Amino acid sequence: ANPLYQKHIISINDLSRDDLNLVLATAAKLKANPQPELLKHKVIASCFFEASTRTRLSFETSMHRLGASVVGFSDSANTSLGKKGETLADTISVISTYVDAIVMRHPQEGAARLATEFSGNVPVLNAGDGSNQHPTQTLLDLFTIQETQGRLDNLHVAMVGDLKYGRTVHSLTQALAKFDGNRFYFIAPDALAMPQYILDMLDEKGIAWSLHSSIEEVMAEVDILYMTRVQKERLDPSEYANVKAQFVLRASDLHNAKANMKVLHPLPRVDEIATDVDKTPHAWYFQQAGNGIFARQALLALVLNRDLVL
Amino acid sequence: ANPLYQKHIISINDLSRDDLNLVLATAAKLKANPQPELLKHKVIASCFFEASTRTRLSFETSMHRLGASVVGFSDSANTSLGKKGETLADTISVISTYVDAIVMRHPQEGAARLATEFSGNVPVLNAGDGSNQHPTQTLLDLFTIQETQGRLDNLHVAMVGDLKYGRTVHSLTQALAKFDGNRFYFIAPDALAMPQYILDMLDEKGIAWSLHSSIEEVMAEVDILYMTRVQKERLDPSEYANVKAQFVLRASDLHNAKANMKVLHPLPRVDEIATDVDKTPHAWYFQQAGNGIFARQALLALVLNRDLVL
Amino acid sequence: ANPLYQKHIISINDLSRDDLNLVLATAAKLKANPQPELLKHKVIASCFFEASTRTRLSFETSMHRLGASVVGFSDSANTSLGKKGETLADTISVISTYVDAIVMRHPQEGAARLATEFSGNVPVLNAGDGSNQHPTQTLLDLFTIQETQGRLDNLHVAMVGDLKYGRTVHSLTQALAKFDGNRFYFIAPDALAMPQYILDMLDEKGIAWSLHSSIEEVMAEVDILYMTRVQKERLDPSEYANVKAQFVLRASDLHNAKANMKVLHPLPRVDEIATDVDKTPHAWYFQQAGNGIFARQALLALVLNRDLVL
Amino acid sequence: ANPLYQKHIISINDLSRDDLNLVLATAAKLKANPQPELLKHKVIASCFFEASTRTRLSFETSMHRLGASVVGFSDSANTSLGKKGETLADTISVISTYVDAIVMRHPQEGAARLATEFSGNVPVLNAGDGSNQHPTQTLLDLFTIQETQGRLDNLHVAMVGDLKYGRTVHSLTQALAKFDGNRFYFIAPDALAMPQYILDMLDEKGIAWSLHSSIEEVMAEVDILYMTRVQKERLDPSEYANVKAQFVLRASDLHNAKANMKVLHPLPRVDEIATDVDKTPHAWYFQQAGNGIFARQALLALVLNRDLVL
Amino acid sequence: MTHDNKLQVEAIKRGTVIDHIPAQIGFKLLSLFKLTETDQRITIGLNLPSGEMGRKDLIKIENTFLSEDQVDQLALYAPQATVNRIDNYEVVGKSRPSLPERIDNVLVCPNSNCISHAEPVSSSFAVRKRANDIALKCKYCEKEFSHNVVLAN
Amino acid sequence: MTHDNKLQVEAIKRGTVIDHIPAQIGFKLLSLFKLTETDQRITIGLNLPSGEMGRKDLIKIENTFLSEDQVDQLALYAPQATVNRIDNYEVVGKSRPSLPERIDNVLVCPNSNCISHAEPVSSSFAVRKRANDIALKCKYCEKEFSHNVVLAN
Ligand SMILES: NC(=O)N[C@@H](CC(=O)O)C(=O)O
Ligand SMILES: NC(=O)N[C@@H](CC(=O)O)C(=O)O
Ligand SMILES: NC(=O)N[C@@H](CC(=O)O)C(=O)O
Ligand SMILES: NC(=O)N[C@@H](CC(=O)O)C(=O)O
Ligand SMILES: [Zn+2]
Ligand SMILES: [Zn+2]
Repeated sequence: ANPLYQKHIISINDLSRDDLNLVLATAAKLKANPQPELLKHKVIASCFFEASTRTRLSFETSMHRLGASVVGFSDSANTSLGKKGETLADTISVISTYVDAIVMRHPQEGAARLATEFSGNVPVLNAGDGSNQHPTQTLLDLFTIQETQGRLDNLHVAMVGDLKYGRTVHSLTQALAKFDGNRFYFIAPDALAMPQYILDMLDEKGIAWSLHSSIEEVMAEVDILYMTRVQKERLDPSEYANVKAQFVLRASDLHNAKANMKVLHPLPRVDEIATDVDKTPHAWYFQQAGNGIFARQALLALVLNRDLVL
Repeated sequence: ANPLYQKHIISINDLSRDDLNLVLATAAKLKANPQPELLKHKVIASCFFEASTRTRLSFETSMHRLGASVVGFSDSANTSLGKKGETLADTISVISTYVDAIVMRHPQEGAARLATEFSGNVPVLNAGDGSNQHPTQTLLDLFTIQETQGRLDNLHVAMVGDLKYGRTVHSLTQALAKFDGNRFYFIAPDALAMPQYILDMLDEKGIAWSLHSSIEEVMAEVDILYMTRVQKERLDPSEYANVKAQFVLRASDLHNAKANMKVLHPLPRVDEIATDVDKTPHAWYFQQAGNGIFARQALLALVLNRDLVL
Repeated sequence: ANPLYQKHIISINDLSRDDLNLVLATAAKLKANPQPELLKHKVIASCFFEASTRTRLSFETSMHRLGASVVGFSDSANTSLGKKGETLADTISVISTYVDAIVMRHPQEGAARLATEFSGNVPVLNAGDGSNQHPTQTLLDLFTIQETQGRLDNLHVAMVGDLKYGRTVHSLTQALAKFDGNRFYFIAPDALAMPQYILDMLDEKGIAWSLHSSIEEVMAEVDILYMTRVQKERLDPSEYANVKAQFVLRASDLHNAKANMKVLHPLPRVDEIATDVDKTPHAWYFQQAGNGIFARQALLALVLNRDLVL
Repeated sequence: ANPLYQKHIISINDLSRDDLNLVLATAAKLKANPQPELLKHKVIASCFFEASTRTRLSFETSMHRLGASVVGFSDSANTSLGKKGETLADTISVISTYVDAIVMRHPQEGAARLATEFSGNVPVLNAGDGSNQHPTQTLLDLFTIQETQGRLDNLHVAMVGDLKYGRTVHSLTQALAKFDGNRFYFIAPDALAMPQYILDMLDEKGIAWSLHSSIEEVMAEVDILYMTRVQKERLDPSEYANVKAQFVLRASDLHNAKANMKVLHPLPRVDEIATDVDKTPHAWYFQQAGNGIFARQALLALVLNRDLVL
Repeated sequence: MTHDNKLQVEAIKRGTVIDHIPAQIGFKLLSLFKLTETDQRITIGLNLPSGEMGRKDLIKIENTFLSEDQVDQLALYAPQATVNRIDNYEVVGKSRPSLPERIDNVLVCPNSNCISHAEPVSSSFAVRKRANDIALKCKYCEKEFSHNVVLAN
Repeated sequence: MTHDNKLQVEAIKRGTVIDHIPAQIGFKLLSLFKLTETDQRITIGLNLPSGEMGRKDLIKIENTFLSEDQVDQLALYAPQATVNRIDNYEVVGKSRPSLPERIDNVLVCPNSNCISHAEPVSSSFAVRKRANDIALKCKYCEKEFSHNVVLAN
């Protein structure tokens, strides 16, 4: 029985470097040699209390790819669970008597953790609770960096945009911090700087990091260019546009980038990466999303199948 | 060919004691020995003109569990059928040329029956028409009572709450009345008492029944405690709360219950069963819902598969 | 200063027989001799937190008939007050510094009473808290009966329909019980009978009352035929129609009515009074509504004007 | 003709100290001696493209207090203007041929200014363009401070809360900086500090100001405690609550306040000022709102009436 | 009138004393009536036997007296309670609780649609005694309930 | 080992004693920790002077003992509290509260969007000490706060 068998995957922080390595390895193998019937007679619930098409299609595709069966919903007043009286607990207490696993996304922090206390031997995978721990998101990012860079240590990582409210970046920073010798470059407007608790963490481990006003300063030495999503709401329409300066990427900016450097972006993109970047060799956000399939396939495999080989 | 092969399952009242026994037996067997490919190359339509997540996930899970394929919708202005012009008949006349079976829920009474006249050799299973006959609901209740009590005759059954507008209870009372020696205890506020036509039916068969103001009176001799859902709408907010007295269950009330007594509840629960009841041995509503899978699997098996063995 | 000067008008039960007489007298006088400039330089707030067009038009029309100025709203996505957090208290604490009087309708019981504790010398008139105390509504009914019957004592009153949830009849019965020798006839289906507390109140006063299954029984000796509104929600569509029998009025039923008998109905009518009744001399529901103007004009005059003459 | 006759009132920054004084003087006079027929035969348009009940009621009440007539709307699915294509220009080009004055609130910045180019001799009063220039709002604040403090110079002013997105404070600070010797105390979380451009403006004038973490520091020497509104959206639910510490006012904090100190708050309050403050002598936010009437009445008088006396 | 004391009961001088309190009613009186919210001394005893059978509770608040209305505001919880007043280091008063006509700031209205819930107002009910039941009427919604329903929040 | 009884303090036998409690922390311990929810005797003293300056609170529960984890669950409220155990009609144990690593069922999460609020679960926070502040992390939303924020509900 693999270390992750029948385990709940709720927070990226609950995973040890060994776990990460284990998931990452399984993904490469399933990618190299597909296993269509691995989860043949299994039924998995895709419960999206909160809609998220992209992530939903991704998880569900992963499920079918392993031969698993899927039941679920993309709740948004499209179902009858919303009936405010009924608790999430009671809902999980029911759905967990139906299926072999629960993949769930919810607008509230802690949703998946709580679910864990009401499901019973039925593992729950956290799509994402609003604002906290989107596991499979960081795993696909890590997997994509590892594949393109060939490793996860001694890398120069730049993260641009809204680093204050960007959980995919908080999650990815903490994960990469479980590997040695990485160098971080944080580019963002003061109003959305990387939270001080993240920097404290990097300091505790003696990890090198520095702040920069624009991508131009670092470009020449970055191996990974992680572009973030900047919602106009976190700011004033005038403040946005205004500061939006050079926190957006254009092909021009890539004139002196390193041949291996890859540009990544949680997929909702616009007002961040100019389309003239799509044709360069550095663009890798669509490939990134494409890797969600293997990372999520790997997770389901390890959790629902006792001993998976190559 | 089993007696229910290719038959429409619309009203619980159209089923003979033999039919009930047949469904109940098939369920226990599928539960003991799962049959994943029984409906392998079959495609079943899950048409929920009216949303009902719980029941939908339940039916659909049953389908996949037997290897069947599923297509459908949870209409709630989420589809294009709502276009008021087009009749239900025409919709069934089309969908029935696509699939091997139709599982449907609808807000109007008689929906499934009518569907039967337009589908053609394609069987229709009534999730539920609003306010009339929710077949598989009573079958799972019966199946749950039989499993926990070991029989369906000579039992002391208590039903609490809104017995006036509670169809699951009207349906369950009529079904249990096809078995001998059962004793019924009806606990409910006058404004929501068991309908007089139900009592007339119990009288015709000489079945013992009595009215009681609270659960305390009977508790000591009840084998099944069927808790109903009381919607605040059927009453005034002041009338509700007011009468809501002791029509709610708390662990306290179970001090002198019989060791075998089981508490059941169509699953929408809150304002009826205190969570401190979930930990007692009597709580069985989540197990109840869990049995929906086997009762509904059994129904699909008998209807779509000529001769099912153990 | 008249007894009602600067007084709040929240509950009908807060008004003494003298108060009723005083309001009724004033209404007849304003009706006979209009006073367009009585409230000339006054500004009144028409706050309909809960929409009610008919009642709002009636009240507001009354305000203009007296020369008063009007500001307000019908809150249902029509305003920005709904924004949660802001209490009714604070809303009234503000509005009460703007206007000279507050006429309000709210979906919650006790809203007007609470308003009284935050307004300050600024009087509040309760249009109506949902299902509690619609003062002006009862005053206009009383004014109509007195004008058509010539008195409010020693009358035969029949109330038909939903007497259980019909708040206009609970209030009208209590108002009429403040007058001597009235005889009451309650016609309604058992499931919507007059509440026991109303009957207790009538017994306390030794007032005569009796139950009847249909209007036919009493018709010959009734002076007032108060027709109530029967919402289908309080029952099942089948239960409704079914019992709807003879609880509806048709011109036929009026063959032996007393010449002076008047038919009344809070105005939302349909499924209760057949249009063929509109042409008879007994039909008085539109006249009834017409009297809301004078009853409400009278209440405003007495509250905002120290000493009003004929 | 007074200096403000037939003038548009779009931005607070467009008004000279003489203008402010002139508006303030007029307000006190109208408050002392009401003039109900001042704008008798005038018709004013209250165009609330964006709903704002409190402000609309205030303005409109002002119009009636002066005898003016009112027509308008609160556009949010309440009208047929929203229909896209039709410009604001054309809308104002039409309405301006109907009325004598246009009071408008719009969700877009610069809406009132643009209106001025299409109205024609018909003055436009800017209720408020979303997040830019709420003139009457600042005038009512100034009028409140002057009335409670007796002047607008040499005062100690503390502004607490969301000073970054709080437009009422940006405007009030600039208005007060047109008066001599005022001392400013800015209390707010770093993420919502007073914008640097406001501080630059204060430095230019050599005006004294300082930052503080809590009200406790200054309380003893403040004449005006301006409490701002803190929307949760400008932050994360966790970031909010967290920092919400002491940026809220409770009666306790007022133990050593100066006898004359007044507490103000644009009116949407909750989560900022505990109700236990309402009973103290310092609480003046409802009085503040009360003053909107006179400030807005004054603006209308000066704009629509050539020469107004005492 | 002299100095001599006892342990199985604290008998300090000057203060109001609440004797004979049904089991599990003492702590509620404390909570419900914010009686600990002061600087004056307080001696509390719970599950202490007395004149009658059935363990009881005991409350004593030094240098603080309860009016007539306040004492009555205990009838609904401690109907057989004894409230001896104390000064001169002895009993200088005594009274039992009598069902009031009003009960504010403590009960919660069972009507979920009542305006008193989200608003900044004190609850308030009218009291009427009757066969096997007390009827409480809300000052706000004007709905009436049995005390057995109101006290089951 | 004798029988000499006093007054200004009730020293009955066989029970856990909570001595030295900051003003206005006694009643909270009672509420928060459901200490009156039993049939065992309970002697409570509030605003009673003791060694250290000012005033304090005193709680004694006859025939009932607190574990090591329970005592610690008092560190956040009564950091200078003394918990002497009692049997043999004397002191047979003693211990002082030490900041735990975990605190349940008592604190509320400051985060309004946390799932723990409408759900049937027990609150739970991870503890960490630091300069002029205690950091409490929510088991559910995993958000972190200062105890001064969490104790201001
Ligand atoms: N809701 C999400 O978390 N993601 C959305 C993208 C979006 O925000 O529109 C998706 O489609 O994946
Ligand atoms: N619509 C239903 O019949 N049932 C709903 C529960 C609900 O009413 O919310 C379900 O989720 O199953
Ligand atoms: N909501 C109300 O209280 N009254 C409505 C009538 C209606 O319900 O349609 C009205 O128009 O007066
Ligand atoms: N929208 C506004 O600008 N103001 C609202 C207050 C609110 O936002 O609720 C109001 O009622 O005045
Ligand atoms: Zn109430
Ligand atoms: Zn939390």
